[PDB]
Amino acid sequence: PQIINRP
Amino acid sequence: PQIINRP
Amino acid sequence: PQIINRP
Amino acid sequence: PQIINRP
Amino acid sequence: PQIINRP
Amino acid sequence: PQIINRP
Amino acid sequence: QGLAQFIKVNVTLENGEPVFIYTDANGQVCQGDITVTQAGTITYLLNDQTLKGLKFVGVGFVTPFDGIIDAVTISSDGMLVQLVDLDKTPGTTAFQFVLSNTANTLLVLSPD
Amino acid sequence: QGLAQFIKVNVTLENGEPVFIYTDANGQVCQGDITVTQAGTITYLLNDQTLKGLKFVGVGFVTPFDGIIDAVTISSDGMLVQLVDLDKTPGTTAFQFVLSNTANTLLVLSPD
Amino acid sequence: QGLAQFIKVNVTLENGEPVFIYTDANGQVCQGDITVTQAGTITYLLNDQTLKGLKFVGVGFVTPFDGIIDAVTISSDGMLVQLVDLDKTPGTTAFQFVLSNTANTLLVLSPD
Amino acid sequence: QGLAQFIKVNVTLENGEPVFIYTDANGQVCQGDITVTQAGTITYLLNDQTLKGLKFVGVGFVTPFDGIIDAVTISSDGMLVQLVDLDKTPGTTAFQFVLSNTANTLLVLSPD
Amino acid sequence: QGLAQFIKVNVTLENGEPVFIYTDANGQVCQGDITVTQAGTITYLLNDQTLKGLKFVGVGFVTPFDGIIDAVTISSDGMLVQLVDLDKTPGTTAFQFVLSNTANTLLVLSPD
Amino acid sequence: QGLAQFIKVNVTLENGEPVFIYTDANGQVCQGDITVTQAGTITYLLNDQTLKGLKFVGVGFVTPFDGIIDAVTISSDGMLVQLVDLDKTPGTTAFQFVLSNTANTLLVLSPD
Repeated sequence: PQIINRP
Repeated sequence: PQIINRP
Repeated sequence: PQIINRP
Repeated sequence: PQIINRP
Repeated sequence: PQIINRP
Repeated sequence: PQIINRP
Repeated sequence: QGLAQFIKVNVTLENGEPVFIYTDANGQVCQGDITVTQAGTITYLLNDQTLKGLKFVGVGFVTPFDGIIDAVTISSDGMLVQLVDLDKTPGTTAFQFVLSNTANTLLVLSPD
Repeated sequence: QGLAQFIKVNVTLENGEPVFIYTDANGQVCQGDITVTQAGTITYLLNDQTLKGLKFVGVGFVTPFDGIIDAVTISSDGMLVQLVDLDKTPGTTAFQFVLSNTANTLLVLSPD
Repeated sequence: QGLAQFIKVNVTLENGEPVFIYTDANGQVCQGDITVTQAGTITYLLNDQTLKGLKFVGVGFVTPFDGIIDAVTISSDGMLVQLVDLDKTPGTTAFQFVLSNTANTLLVLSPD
Repeated sequence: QGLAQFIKVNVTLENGEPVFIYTDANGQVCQGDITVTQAGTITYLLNDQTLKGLKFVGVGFVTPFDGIIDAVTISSDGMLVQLVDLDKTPGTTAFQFVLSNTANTLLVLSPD
Repeated sequence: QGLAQFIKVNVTLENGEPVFIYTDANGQVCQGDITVTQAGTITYLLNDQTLKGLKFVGVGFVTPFDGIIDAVTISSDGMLVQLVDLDKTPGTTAFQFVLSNTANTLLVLSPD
Repeated sequence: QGLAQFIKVNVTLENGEPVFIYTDANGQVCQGDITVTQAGTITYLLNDQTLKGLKFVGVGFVTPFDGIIDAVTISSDGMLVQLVDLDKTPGTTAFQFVLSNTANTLLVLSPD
């Protein structure tokens, strides 16, 4: 799968 | 340490 | 990589 | 348990 | 090594 | 067993 | 404080090979993708329905130094892996689950 | 979704023996105790300042079947342990951290 | 030469939780405490009567650097731990047994 | 008798991430692909030039039950993996190398 | 390129103790000895007929630094060990197989 | 109660290969042989003077089911192995120490 980080 | 569960 | 088996 | 050393 | 048991 | 190397 | 997200990793066999189906906390099929909007954890629970004795051995990354995931932890029985994501570095990473099996000595990978 | 809580486990040496000091996400000293009000995770990060090569090996419980904690996961470098708490069973559990060290072959326990 | 002492660690379940009962070479219940008057070893044999697949993983000490016990050794099947005590440093130490179980991923501790 | 083929797995860092370059017994760059025309083995030697303490942990397959590779063996220092291929089942399989690293707790995968 | 040789390690019990019988790719009994005339591998497959849960743990040498064998690899299920022999150093080495068993915590050695 | 006997396993390199020299509690060279006249333990301490990073991995027996030794325990740092001998079965057994090394992936055996 994919992890997207929005800080 | 201690864990307290409040469900 | 890829392994191709030719028996 | 407890270990007591008497040398 | 060798262990010899004499019971 | 034994391995013999002849280079 | 952060958020804790929970995904179930269902593995079935189809035509003799593994198929990974992710489910969310609602029981819905999903892609197992997570958007992280603050520091927290992602927990993946294995539900092996293959009869091949699958166990997580870790989580694999082609770009392991990209800083998106800080760490991976694994349970001793291989049924859980957890990701720590402190969400300081923005961007996207992809990974594959890595599993052992009891049928042979090859490791098993999710396709994506 | 659940909550993710983060505690730092600082270990120092005083009079030649380990002292465990817990810090929270604010940098405050605390007891490392957590109240769980919904399903989630607790993450403990090791900060070993002892020079004795400490690494987590797990989390030990005198009442391991009480259902308060569902599972423990550990990182491969022994620097993190995480607890999964689904908060279905009400009540209280106590545990001690278990660590290996490079000075000798004895395991190390937190005092409580 | 030294002395070799042998204690059996019986573990039963009472109200769903483990109870540790130590027996000596006479079959008498005891506290599992040992007084060491010369260099030697202490051998603890696990008798797991819990059905929870207990195995020793080590022996934990809150004061692991006190020099009372020199070393711990463990069998590959987790059924035995042995302590080496060279009895050079006088004094008292306390420890708890650390065990894995097959029901969950939490480690098990003796209460004292 | 079978044939034994030898591939070197060179890993370098480019823009802070691993790059896998396979070399053959002539020192030529190749894709690390092997055609198997009789029963035998394939040996992959790790040459880690990343400074990230890479070690093989295994060889991962999305179709691990396809019978193309019979088994994987690994050296205790993680510098070698070997594949046994008895070349009874015709066809093609793809795999990715799986590696641990000393910088973090994420596993490393070759891209293909 | 090199050669890949395959020996089956049959272990039976006679008078309550293990007996090692090597077979070659023709099904003939042999001594399990290999003459190496170019770089290659030797693969040993365990056929445990003892009921004692034997698994390879490695291959032991009284002269481990003699350069005859470059490396040993082992499968995760303990059913295969493979030797890498680059056949650069001429001469002879002897080794014994090392196995674990499920009856007790003693390791098992082939007699030669 | 039983007796506890202590032997030091000194390993040096001579002509590039290991040499095992046993010493007793008096500092005398001996063969490392033990006569057991009641139930007890034998403790072997590794003194590696080879620079090859030796560690005990176990104790190997060609006749592992002969009942002379009941069990083997090993310390987590590989510096100690201990034998439990309950001295119920009369007779003689021989064994070889099994060690890992950091120079290569071959296991090391004492010659007898």
